[PDB]
Amino acid sequence: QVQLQESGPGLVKPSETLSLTCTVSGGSISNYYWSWIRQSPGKGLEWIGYISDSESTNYNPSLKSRVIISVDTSKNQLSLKLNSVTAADSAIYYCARAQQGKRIYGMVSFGEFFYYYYMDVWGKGTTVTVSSASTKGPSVFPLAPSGTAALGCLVKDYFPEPVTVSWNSGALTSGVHTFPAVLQSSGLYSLSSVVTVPSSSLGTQTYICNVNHKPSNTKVDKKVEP
Amino acid sequence: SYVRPLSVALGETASISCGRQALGSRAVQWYQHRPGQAPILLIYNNQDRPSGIPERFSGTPDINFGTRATLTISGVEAGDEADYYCHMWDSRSGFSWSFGGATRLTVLGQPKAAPSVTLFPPSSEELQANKATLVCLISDFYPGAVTVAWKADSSPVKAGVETTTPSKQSNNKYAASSYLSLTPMQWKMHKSYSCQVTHEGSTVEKTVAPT
Amino acid sequence: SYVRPLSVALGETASISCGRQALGSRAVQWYQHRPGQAPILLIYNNQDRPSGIPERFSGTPDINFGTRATLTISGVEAGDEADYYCHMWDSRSGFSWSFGGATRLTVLGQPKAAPSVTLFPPSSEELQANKATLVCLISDFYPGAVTVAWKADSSPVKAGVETTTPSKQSNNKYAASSYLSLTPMQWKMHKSYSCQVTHEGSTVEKTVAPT
Amino acid sequence: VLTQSASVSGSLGQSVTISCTGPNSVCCSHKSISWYQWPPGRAPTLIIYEDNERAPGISPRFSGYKSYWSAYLTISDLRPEDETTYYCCSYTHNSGCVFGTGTKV
Repeated sequence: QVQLQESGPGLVKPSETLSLTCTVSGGSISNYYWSWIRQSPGKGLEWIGYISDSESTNYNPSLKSRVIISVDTSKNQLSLKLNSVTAADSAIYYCARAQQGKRIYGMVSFGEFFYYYYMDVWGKGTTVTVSSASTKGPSVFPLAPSGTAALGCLVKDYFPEPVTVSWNSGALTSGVHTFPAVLQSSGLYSLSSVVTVPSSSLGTQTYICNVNHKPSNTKVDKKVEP
Repeated sequence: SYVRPLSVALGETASISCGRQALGSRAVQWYQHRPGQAPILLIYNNQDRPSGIPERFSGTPDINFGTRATLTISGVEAGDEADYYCHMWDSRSGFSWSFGGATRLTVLGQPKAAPSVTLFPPSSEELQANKATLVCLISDFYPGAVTVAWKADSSPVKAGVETTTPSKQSNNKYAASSYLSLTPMQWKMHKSYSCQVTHEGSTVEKTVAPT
Repeated sequence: SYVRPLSVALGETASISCGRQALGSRAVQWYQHRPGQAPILLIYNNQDRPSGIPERFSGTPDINFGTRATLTISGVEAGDEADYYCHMWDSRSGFSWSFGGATRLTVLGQPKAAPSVTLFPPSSEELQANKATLVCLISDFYPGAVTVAWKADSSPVKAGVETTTPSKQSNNKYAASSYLSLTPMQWKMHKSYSCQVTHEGSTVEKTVAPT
Repeated sequence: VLTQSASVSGSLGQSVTISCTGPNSVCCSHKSISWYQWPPGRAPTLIIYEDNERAPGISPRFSGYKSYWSAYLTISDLRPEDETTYYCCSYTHNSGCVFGTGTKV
């Protein structure tokens, strides 16, 4: 019923206001609590901050000095702004709905209680990289095949992560296998996607490789044939 | 933050004790996080678990003080390999900002799986661009630990190879890629090129040649 | 006629239901047939079995109408892998000409067996006949699924190779052959020839050279 | 449109690292980069061309390096005469020399 979807730049220069947004689909926004969470490589999960249903904010003292959380009730969009970003700020930033629970141990009249917050429905994550380097679109080359066989799609020399890959504009879904990237010493990732299809389908089921790299708005296509 | 490991045999029950112990009445959350993916809130109150989560995931309630918070995973499967976090709240301490440490559960006793190596020669369009790259795709193996080796004809080749560390597939196996980069003349001036993939005690080979 | 499979773990009891059900009082025969061999009548009446057949092979008698004809193999072994036929007779239907369908019992849980590759160079008499053939003999492996690969020195060779699909030996393992055919000049003009036999996740190599 | 470093300096013995970048209009993977030592209002000098090939006579401490998004010019083992204004350039084989902004060292 309620799902969340993040959206970000993908690349932000050092010492610059990073900005993210997150869309709620199904429920409203001004009647729940929401949390921003980022996860760096190696370091564990980190709670950035949260915003109430009454649009009140509270920041982790870790990054309290430079994080601003917002909300737009016109639709279901809440944003996040973090300035003075460094290299250690690149991470997957998640978006989730915080639920307020009241733990009562003593008497509520004496205030012997405390509030805890927990995220029950999360987004999917938006990859954000902090680097002085400039963006670059990929270069998609076909990989022709030869009980069954397999064909590929070589997505090389792009920056930064990620790159979505679909076959036949989303039609071909069975037997698809997209492989993690490779950071070459030149500083660019290189991906590869391959599907395993029946041998007889070579003539002539058209196999269209779809590749998208949003940080450079450089979508491309390419067919494969012996 | 730091990570503490834990190995549970396949099918057993897992006992994951919490990192920090509570000084008073507690309210603990349990999240399942596999890196590169959205965390999954397993148990939100001391024992209340949301829908879409099996009964095998259980937590200890706060009946009498002294009981430690332990997440209990009965009947462990290969899918249970993830990081488990203990979001600890209590009446004594302050606001629980840090999610705490991380327990890396690795389920032992999973079946040994052999790779599915697939090698692709340089494309015609790539060779037209005066660049030539071999790709060696490895998939459907367990345990996720392999070794690649590139040979120009018979002699080895190590200058210009890049390899991915294994990554878990959706079917609980692993996969990795190996990219050999060479000038298009080196692709033509040699007879064949091979990608030897050694996994566990065995080595598989797949080769390709410009024909 | 069509074939319907069935997998029984090693040591278990096998329940092979008959293809066609009987409309009246029945008289069913059970034959064990492994292709390329004489069938073996296991049970001739609804439950009567001839001599030379163990008690683990049993059939359901015709006591009360309604009971289905099921061949029961208790304690399944690797030798029980064969086609089982249900020759169905009854008072209602006509003459039982067709033997019926076929149940292909494949016993799971058998031990993994490694090949015994043996490569032979072209004989002197063959080379005298201006023909040269390499043979690669593979035996004593399980499961019966292998892959051959021929390499002239280091580079691969695929033009002129013939390979047998695996065939069960008397000891319940498999065996296959691989014949590479080449002109006697190609036998002399190269350094060595190899036969790489990849079975399961491992590959074995045996090579030979004109010396 | 080819921005250089604002400025920088070092000390005798150390090194320098000038920069030079721009959009897809003049930079960089499909262009060659040349570096000119240019005293203000005097005879310039070609230091490095083709993104790291020194001119005949340039000291081996001068070095060039080109990433896929920016071109660099290192000046190892500094000496008194290095107090000049340097300029980069982006060209192809059949075009002009689009110069850089400037870098006082």
